[PDB]
Amino acid sequence: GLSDGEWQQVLNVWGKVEADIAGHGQEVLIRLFTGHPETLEKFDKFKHLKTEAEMKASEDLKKHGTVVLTALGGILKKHAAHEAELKPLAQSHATKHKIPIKYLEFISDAIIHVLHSKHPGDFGADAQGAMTKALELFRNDIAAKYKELGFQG
Amino acid sequence: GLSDGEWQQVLNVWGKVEADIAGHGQEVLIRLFTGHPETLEKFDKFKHLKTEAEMKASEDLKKHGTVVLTALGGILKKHAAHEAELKPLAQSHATKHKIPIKYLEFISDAIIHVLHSKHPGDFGADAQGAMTKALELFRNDIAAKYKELGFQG
Ligand code: HEM
Ligand code: HEM
Ligand SMILES: [O]
Ligand SMILES: [O]
Repeated sequence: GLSDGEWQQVLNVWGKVEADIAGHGQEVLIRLFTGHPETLEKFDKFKHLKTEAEMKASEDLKKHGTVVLTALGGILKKHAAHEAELKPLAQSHATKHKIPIKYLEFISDAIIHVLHSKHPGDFGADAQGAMTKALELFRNDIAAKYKELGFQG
Repeated sequence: GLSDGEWQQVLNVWGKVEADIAGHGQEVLIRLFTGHPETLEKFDKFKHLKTEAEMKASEDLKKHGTVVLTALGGILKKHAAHEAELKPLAQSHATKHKIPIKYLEFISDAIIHVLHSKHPGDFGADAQGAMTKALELFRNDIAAKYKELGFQG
């Protein structure tokens, strides 16, 4: 996993990408296609482009570069933002409070119980399934941070 | 994993939690402490509160319930946001484009090289280490979605 400082380094450099996303995207795809030609064969749209000149001249390759780095920038930002809320909670619950994963399972079950009790008409079996899975992913995320911090949960 | 509709169900029910967060937080901790009395022993401020009545009268237990459901709500929303961008990418790249994880490693190499080439002043050894780890976590997240979809590589 990344520290807070490491995430800030990632977001700082992504700021530079966004100032010329089209140029960054083009250079990334040309570097990829030239180093690993089998990757170009996956693009039915582009595999006819032989020369670096033809790749640089392609409107669509340049537009696709922008699509790729736009999507990746959004994933990295949303990852960083989830980390910024998960990390402090995992830190206190591992090091200060020392809360076992089983206790996190108990409060997860309590939350599902209370939502079923307060919203019986709305919180049906499907919605309950959704919340059960989301709280399991939450517990797994905490457990992975516990491990990194060397707390046996 | 959760489907798109399942994530929306999680967000919808959290809106109902936030409409009476005091009541929800109280009832969650009461359900936890009454169902699993060993969990009360973790709370120096609360562990003397044995009955549901004593717990319901505690202004501090009610405030702590709100702190818990506020923290959890923020983490679920940030998780949903990351999933909303990761899921469609894993879906197309598994089912339509059929992109092996190794090819994601190749484009990750190209990204790091282009960032180092264009922005050496903002892409030192540490920052490069940070981006290498972030892109590996991205690949791992896609690989986990590939597995759910039963696509190997
Ligand atoms: C950082 C890594 C990557 C990102 C963020 C990314 C993102 C995207 C996005 C947003 C699209 C358009 C929407 C979609 O179909 O899902 C796309 C299309 C596509 N990607 Fe990727 N991609 C990545 C890596 C790769 C790699 C390594 C390959 C192949 C070697 C690949 C092959 C394709 C293909 C063939 C399409 C369809 C393009 C078209 O015909 O217009 N992707 N990608
Ligand atoms: C959804 C699960 C949980 C969430 C979101 C959560 C969140 C929080 C937050 C935000 C705090 C205050 C800030 C902090 O110290 O990190 C806190 C404190 C605490 N939590 Fe949790 N918590 C959870 C589960 C648990 C469980 C299951 C236990 C024990 C069985 C526990 C025990 C504590 C304790 C002892 C404190 C310190 C209380 C004080 O002295 O004021 N937590 N929790
Ligand atoms: O792509
Ligand atoms: O908590």
